Amino acid sequence: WGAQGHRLVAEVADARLNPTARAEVDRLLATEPDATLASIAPWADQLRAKDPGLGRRSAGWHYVNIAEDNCHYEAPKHCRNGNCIVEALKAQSTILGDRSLTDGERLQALKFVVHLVGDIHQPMHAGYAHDKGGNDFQLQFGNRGTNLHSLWDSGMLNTRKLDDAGYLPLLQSQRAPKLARQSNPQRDPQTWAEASCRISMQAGVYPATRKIGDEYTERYRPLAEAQLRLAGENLAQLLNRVLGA
Ligand SMILES: [Zn+2]
Ligand SMILES: [Zn+2]
Ligand SMILES: [Zn+2]
Repeated sequence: WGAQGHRLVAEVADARLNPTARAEVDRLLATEPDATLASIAPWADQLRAKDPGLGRRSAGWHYVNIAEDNCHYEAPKHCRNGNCIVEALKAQSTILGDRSLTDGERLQALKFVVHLVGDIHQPMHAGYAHDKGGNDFQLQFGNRGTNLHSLWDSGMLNTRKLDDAGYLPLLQSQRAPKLARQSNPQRDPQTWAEASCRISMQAGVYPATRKIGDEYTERYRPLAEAQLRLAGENLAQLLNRVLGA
């Protein structure tokens, strides 16, 4: 997602934390002046942008391209050296839960968990390796040149013309998604990546033309918005497992 998608995932999650995970999240956030679950949600993208070390080391952690293998994940093939979102989210979930670590270490792991639960629910972050998750599929959206990756990260969300305070209750108005009956932080990432991959491969998500507009938005923006709600609810369920147990 773009920044707004990441914030909205965190805002949906923040309201669903159990009292224990509430207190532990607040304790870790207070070690960074003015940090909220929403405000840190885009951080992993700004790091990858600007940081010559962790930014370069974590750039592959935002995605996993499994569409050519029909959305069947294999860690050795699709996540060499743990360099994809499935293994990165598993490892950062373990680090975040490790109460023997410093507040600094666990807050950084929280920033990755908040961001990556967002990104693992963005269909184009689990798509084709060969076109870089739709980045190479250039297309005209209304009168504006963009690409299929950007369309799903922010282009369709931007058409609502809502700030976070307007967009949040819209997402909360949806019927509740069915989650796993129990969080398994080591197994659920593969499930989520595969599900996001299957959406990238659904009929029409890759359009038959390179000029699209209102028809595409009206069909697929509701799916993007369902994915933000699902991501937010899965993030709360994970944080309640890792920090609220
Ligand atoms: Zn993102
Ligand atoms: Zn993206
Ligand atoms: Zn990202």
